[PDB]
Amino acid sequence: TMIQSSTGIQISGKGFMPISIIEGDQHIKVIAWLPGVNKEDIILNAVGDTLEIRAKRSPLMITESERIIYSEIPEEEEIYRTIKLPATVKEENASAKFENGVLSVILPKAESSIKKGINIE
Amino acid sequence: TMIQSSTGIQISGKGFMPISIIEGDQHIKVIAWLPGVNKEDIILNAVGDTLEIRAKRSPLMITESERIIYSEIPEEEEIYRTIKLPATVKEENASAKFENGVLSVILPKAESSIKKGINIE
Amino acid sequence: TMIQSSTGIQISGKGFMPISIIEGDQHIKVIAWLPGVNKEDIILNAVGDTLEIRAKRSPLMITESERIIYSEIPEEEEIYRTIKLPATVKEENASAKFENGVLSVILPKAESSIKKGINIE
Amino acid sequence: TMIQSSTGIQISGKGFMPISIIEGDQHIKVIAWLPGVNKEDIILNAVGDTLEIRAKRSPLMITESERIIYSEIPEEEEIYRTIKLPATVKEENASAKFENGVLSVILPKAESSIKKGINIE
Amino acid sequence: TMIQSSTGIQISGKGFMPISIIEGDQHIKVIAWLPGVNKEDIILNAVGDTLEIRAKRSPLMITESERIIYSEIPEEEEIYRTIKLPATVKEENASAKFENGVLSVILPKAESSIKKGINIE
Amino acid sequence: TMIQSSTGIQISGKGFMPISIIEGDQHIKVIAWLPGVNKEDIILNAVGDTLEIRAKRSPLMITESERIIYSEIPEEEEIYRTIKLPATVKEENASAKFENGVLSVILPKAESSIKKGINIE
Amino acid sequence: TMIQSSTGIQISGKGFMPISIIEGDQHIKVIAWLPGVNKEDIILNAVGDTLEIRAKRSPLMITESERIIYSEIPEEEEIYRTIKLPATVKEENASAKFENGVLSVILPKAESSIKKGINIE
Amino acid sequence: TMIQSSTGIQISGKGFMPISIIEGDQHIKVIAWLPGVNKEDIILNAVGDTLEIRAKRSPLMITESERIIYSEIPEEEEIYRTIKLPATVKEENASAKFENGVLSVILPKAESSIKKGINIE
Amino acid sequence: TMIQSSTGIQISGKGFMPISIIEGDQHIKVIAWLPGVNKEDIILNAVGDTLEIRAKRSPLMITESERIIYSEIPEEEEIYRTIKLPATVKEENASAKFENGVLSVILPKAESSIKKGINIE
Amino acid sequence: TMIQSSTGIQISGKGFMPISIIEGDQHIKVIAWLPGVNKEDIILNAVGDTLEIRAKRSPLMITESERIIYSEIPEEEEIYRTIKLPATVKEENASAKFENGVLSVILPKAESSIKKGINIE
Amino acid sequence: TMIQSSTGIQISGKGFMPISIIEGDQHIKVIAWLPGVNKEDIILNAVGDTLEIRAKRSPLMITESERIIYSEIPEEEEIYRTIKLPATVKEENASAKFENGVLSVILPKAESSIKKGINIE
Amino acid sequence: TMIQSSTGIQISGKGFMPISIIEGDQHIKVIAWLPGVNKEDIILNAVGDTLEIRAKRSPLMITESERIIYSEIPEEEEIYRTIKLPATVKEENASAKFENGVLSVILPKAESSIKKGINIE
Amino acid sequence: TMIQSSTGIQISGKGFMPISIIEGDQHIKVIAWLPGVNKEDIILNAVGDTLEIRAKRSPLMITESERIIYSEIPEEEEIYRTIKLPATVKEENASAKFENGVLSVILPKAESSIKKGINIE
Amino acid sequence: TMIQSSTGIQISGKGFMPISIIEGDQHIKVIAWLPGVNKEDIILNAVGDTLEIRAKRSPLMITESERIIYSEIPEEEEIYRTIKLPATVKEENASAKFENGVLSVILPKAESSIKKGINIE
Amino acid sequence: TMIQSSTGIQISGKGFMPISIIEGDQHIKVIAWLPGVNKEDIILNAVGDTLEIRAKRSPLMITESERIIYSEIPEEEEIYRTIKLPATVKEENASAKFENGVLSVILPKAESSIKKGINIE
Amino acid sequence: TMIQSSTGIQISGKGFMPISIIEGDQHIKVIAWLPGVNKEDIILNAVGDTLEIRAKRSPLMITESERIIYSEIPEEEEIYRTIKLPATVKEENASAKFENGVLSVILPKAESSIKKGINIE
Repeated sequence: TMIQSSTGIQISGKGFMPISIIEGDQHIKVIAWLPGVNKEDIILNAVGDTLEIRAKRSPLMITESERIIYSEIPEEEEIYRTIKLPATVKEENASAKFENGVLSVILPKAESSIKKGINIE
Repeated sequence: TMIQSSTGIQISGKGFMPISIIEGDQHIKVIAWLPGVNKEDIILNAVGDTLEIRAKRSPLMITESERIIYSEIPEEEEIYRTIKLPATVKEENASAKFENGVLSVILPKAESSIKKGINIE
Repeated sequence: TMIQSSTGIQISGKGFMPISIIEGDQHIKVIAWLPGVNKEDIILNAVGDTLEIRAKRSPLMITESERIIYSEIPEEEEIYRTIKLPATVKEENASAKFENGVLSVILPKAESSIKKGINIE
Repeated sequence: TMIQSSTGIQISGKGFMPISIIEGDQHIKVIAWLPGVNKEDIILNAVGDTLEIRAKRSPLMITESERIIYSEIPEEEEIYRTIKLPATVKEENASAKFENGVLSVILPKAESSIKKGINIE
Repeated sequence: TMIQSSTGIQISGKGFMPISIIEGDQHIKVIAWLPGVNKEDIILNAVGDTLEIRAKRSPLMITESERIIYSEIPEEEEIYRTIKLPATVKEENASAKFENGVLSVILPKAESSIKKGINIE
Repeated sequence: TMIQSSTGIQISGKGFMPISIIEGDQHIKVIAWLPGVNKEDIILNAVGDTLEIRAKRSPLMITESERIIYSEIPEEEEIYRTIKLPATVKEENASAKFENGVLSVILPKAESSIKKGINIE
Repeated sequence: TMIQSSTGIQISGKGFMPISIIEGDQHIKVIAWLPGVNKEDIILNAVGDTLEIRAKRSPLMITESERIIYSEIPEEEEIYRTIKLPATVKEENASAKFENGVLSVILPKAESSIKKGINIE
Repeated sequence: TMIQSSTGIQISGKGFMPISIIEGDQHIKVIAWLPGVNKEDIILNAVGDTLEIRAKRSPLMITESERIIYSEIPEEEEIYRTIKLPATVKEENASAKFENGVLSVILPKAESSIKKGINIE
Repeated sequence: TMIQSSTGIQISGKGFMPISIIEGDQHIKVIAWLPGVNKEDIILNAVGDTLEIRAKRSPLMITESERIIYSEIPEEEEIYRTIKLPATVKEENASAKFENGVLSVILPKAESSIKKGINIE
Repeated sequence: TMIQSSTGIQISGKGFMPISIIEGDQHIKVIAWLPGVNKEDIILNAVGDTLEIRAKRSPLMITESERIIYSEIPEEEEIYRTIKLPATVKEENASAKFENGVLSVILPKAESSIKKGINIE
Repeated sequence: TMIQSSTGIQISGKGFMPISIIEGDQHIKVIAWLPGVNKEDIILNAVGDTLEIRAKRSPLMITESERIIYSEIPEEEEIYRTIKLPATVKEENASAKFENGVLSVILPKAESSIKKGINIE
Repeated sequence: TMIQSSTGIQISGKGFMPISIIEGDQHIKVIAWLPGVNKEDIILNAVGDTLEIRAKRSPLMITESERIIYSEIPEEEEIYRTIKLPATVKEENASAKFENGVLSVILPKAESSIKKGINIE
Repeated sequence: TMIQSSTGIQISGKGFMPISIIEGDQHIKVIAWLPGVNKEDIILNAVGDTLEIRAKRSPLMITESERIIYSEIPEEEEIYRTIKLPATVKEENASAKFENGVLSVILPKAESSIKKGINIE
Repeated sequence: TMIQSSTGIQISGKGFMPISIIEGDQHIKVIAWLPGVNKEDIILNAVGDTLEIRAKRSPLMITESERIIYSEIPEEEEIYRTIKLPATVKEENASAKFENGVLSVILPKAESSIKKGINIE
Repeated sequence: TMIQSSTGIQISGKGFMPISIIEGDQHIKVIAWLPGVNKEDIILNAVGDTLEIRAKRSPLMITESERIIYSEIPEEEEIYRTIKLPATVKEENASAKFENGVLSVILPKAESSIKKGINIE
Repeated sequence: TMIQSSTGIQISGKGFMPISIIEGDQHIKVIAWLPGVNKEDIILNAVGDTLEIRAKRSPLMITESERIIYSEIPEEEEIYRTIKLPATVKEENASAKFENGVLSVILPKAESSIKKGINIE
């Protein structure tokens, strides 16, 4: 569930969705694992320093003669994550790809969040 | 890891791969979650009543300016599962599909494993 | 009491007042349970991203021949909750209803907190 | 739930309903907290020395864009309480009021349950 | 407090009041310890098989120069006990005495509760 | 029993006797709870800074048809308390009252124990 | 002692007295173990649905040269049991026998407690 | 059961049989509680310094309409006790009585076990 | 020390200084206990929503013949507290008083932090 | 509270008042922390070897719009301490000062309590 | 009590009586502590390898004005000890002395219990 | 040992010596158990409110052929007790008796310790 | 690692790097321990109120004949810390020195974070 | 430290100082262990029944090349003990010796504390 | 501190100093982490098979307006380590370097500690 | 006792003797606390790297009228310590002083244990 976790950055929501966050100097990359979710069932929103991923996977349909004798796959349908990013992003230049059940989001940092170098004497 | 689990049927192997087993009257359906795995990197073998799934997902490559500040995604590359099925299957008529990181295997039962009905008086 | 609770959003105060928070795309709805509280005894304030609900319920008055032989109802009079919302709201367009001891607050989001959609390629 | 509680008087039933019992010399007052319940959805019955309160509150309906990010309010719909009173009441003269989610029941005692004073010499 | 205690006979109420119950063949004697309570501050009621004793003792008044440096005496004012007797009593013939802070109540049994002897052969 | 208790002042003895000690500027008041004790059965002695209270209450006599089915009242007969007071008293001017099982003793302080005020500049 | 025990039927009292209760269709049989008790020292009373057994056994008398070097036999003298029966009995038709230290009581049920059969279709 | 107990004297056997042992100067008295045992069902044996008591009580017979709804009475049938006495007895002069389910055995001491007095100077 | 405490508002620092925070509609009052601290030894700073109180009390000086045989007074010299307030304050209109070792700070709220009322229909 | 503490010298009373005791060769100094207490509300008494400090601090008054959102300051009003000193003092030469909420009492020793030096050979 | 203790030799009885046993080559000496026991109240018997000491000390009598404020002395009246000796004694040649509450018994060993020396080669 | 014990009165010392203290209206009686102690080996001293009893009992001497196979008797030689009495005694009128190892001391109270009666109105 | 620590200021990152933060009136000083890190391998960035220190120390290289028989030095290569400062800094005027493996960063506060003094009346 | 210890006699103070107390018939001897303390640094005072020992030992001085690699010696400098003696002493006739770090004090008893002998009849 | 640790080689001392030991065939390399220590404040000594490193780092000096709000850096000044090496070294050919707070010592082994190879057949 | 303790240096022996060890560059100083020990009763030996201190203090002699009512001083007579020093000493140049029960030993280091400095480049 990951109902609440904070290491300077916040992740909340319900359901199974592993998430990796990659911080470059000029942008932030977010990788989300969404297996079994169609591309048209993903709502991707962002403003400021927060990003919302919403998805719905169809449940495992079976015939009446068929029955599930073993299952490790979670049965929840509606899953979502709200991520408070460490930097303010420019959401109008963001892009996303979805291949093999993996969502990759590129978020460019705002100019107020790009750090400037300090020279050491 | 799921190193060992037995409910009359055995699953062994290393890595993250949730698996659902669906038993019909004439066939067995196996659903495996493989997000981020290419279709050409999956080795699928079966004989008798055992089925082997082998897969390798590429690790998350990063540039030198980029760094992973948060990650829930497992980092193992080579994953596999060996499943001892409850029935003997005909592997020459088996089929498989791969959509959105989900592998679906249809295994037709052998004629020696199809159960016959008993009438109640 | 709910003296302190944080799931990315903060709730503080004293006394019994269950609260549900519903987040839409354009607004935030807050539902508060205030049974036995008159409509004129509720102070409702909001600015920025924080909302304060103050209420006072009259104590259970009894005649001198009467006595309380059993009571599960809490006896505190002054109750309040301070809620730090996840989004900045427009408090000049907020509305509230009070029916059957249930307070329902509609808070429209500010334009800096309405998230914009990202297209997936 | 208050599945069972006995202090000479019994309370059973399912769901959240705080109850205070006030005993006078000639009557018994029962106060029940029913927030969010309409007046027409309350069934109130009494005979002998037992009183039954039944209620159903409507579930919190949401639009498809809306979602519940926080909730302390219990989600059960059908709630009821059965109260065994300490005295036999006259149910044909009982009255009830419902204001701000609070139900107040006045139960007049039967003449066989009104206690008579003993003079001290 | 003795809020609830049952050994076939029930005692409930609030405050400090030791009670002895003496059962004869034709009557029931109840002894209550009420030190510091005036005779006019005792309400004694009975019907059927239940007896109610209500009392209020005045608090220990002190001058402003005086202070309580040690106290084992309880500070509650209103005390009461409700006793469910093992037999139905005739409350119209009951009597009570109060000497040296001790209340003694004589309750004659009803004819339906006086037990009849069984002869052994 | 209160076998031993010390808060700068000592109480010893056997049996049930709650005691409150009240210290004024010029005197010490001692309140003892003795319900069921006759006035003629109390021996009250004092010298220096110690006071002795001795009492005997008669046991609860019953007829042979009567029996005690419940009793919270203690059954000890001889009770006493020895109290080491915080100040030296004048025992020749002491007085005592006994009403409703409550003994009130007024002990005037000796002139060597009356404290003198210190002025603050 | 069996001070309190309830399985729909109550047993209270002091001392050693094992009791078996046998319920027929028309009567209730009570078996009590009273070894060492004379027949004339047993008081047996019943009314309604409660039965009282009272007994006194003589203490084990010894000469002054004699001494008790071992004893498992309880030393209490006055023993009694109060039994709340599951049915209302007719105490005017009750009978009792006492053989070998065993008391057997036959209590005929009242007509209001004799159950009637329900036919199954 | 008292399967084994030793305080210089031994008691073994199976079942419920309380036993008191009384030692005089010239004899030993043994009191055994055997309620519900007929006089003809008691086997009493003794030799040297050991005594054996054997008894069988009939089980509680019930009609087919009757059933046991409560029972504290033990259900074992064959009971016995073997007692190693502290002194050698003369078993040819022993006597026994059985009244009200109580067995009383008088065992005269042998001349080798009668202790002789020592004079103090 | 109160090294860290958070109820939506933060208190940090070292040493003994009890602090009460009072929130009005237009201002925030902070009460600090500083016994033994001179008025000239208090540094009081505030900006935004944080307030810093710094103080130094002189240590308890003793002559060489004198010694401290008992002491509950803490011995630390430099004490400070940093308080993150719930509202943005106007530090240019703040005032402070110091009487009897008690510091009282009045902080007027900024106009962006004064909450506006929501009308209920 | 410091209800009881003994290190050869006794401190009793109720409320928060840290106390340091300084023993010189000719006098005893007592330092008490009384923040928020007015100078006119302190009663200071001493005789023999005991000293009594009594104080009352006014409660923290608030306007109806104001509320206490955080408080570490204790809310008790009447505080006092009784101190049994290690030496007999001359109370007619005692003096006291009160600055910044700190009370300082100088108690000169009696001539019977001033220790005399022993020469070492 | 010393209810049971075995180091190859047995001591039983009730009450406080310390005993030392001294074994010589030809006799056994038994020392018993009997303070407060008269010389005429001691019954001393022996046969074979067992010795019985019986004593009764008078209880501590007090006048009605006197009371026992402290007591370590045991209050039991009848005391006795049965000692199973390691050797068979000749009770017809035994002697005893009683001085200062100490009983000293000389028991000559029988000829069947005097051990014979074994020569070592 | 009784190294330290305080119930308002103090007992210290080393060794086994049970002591009873009896307080009358005019005197104090002390009973000490000293078995095996000669009359000439007791040192008895008293002043003020403290009493010292010193005694030495001879050790249990044995021949070289003799040995102690069992011993409950304590082996310490020098025993003493110091008793701080509750009242000041007149040691010049004290008397003592020593019979059967029991020392009885009569200590008359000083006139400053004899308590005077207080009349109750 | 210091994975997460919050005292109003946040420290996150991986590896061994002790950090001290010193707050003046006009600036913030950050001291970081980086032993074994070259000056050219330190990336120092800051914006707003957050500061990032990145470093890589070369691993301890050994010849093939050499081996590490003991090591307390951590073996990680890439270390970093992200520090959320309590005040907004001016990163364009920041300076840094690196001496003896110690990094000292001087961060001037922004004018919006410099606190203003409050005068006490 | 020996902060508090009471065996009828009190020892208080700070630091390491073992003390033996020897009570004669006419005097009290006090032995104190003061190793490393000069004779001129000991303040010895006594009055009534209390004795004060004050001492200061110089700390272990080391050269800058020297360092302490092991130390069991306590490092406190100022040590003192206050002893409440069991008897009133005459401080004008007291003497003291100091050899090898051992202080021996001879305190002659006052005439009011010298006990008088009681004759036994 | 590493007060004592032994794995065939000993490390003792006080303070924070991580140490790695590298053993070659002909020499021993010791790496010590000393950040913030000047080169002139390091005393480096060796003889036989033991090496001593002594260092003093200056404490973190602050101006009076500055204060340390967070610190993980240890505050001890004098640090040292004594290392018992596994081999005897030649201290006259030893060398040391100090770069970036890291001390590297090269100790050539003595000829008695250089191991000789054993050929395997 | 300090039976065994090792921090690279060993201390063994029996009895109370605190010891401090001081290591210079050229010598070792040993400080031993021996209060109450005469100068002629100390045996001081050393060879190689081990030092032995042996001492005997005379026991505390008392007159027959005197007794020890309190004692913290240990009663052992023969005390010794064996110390394995960290360096080889020259025992022919050692010296020792004994003042106020403190033994101070100066042990010059051998030339094989004096460490030589290593220069840092």
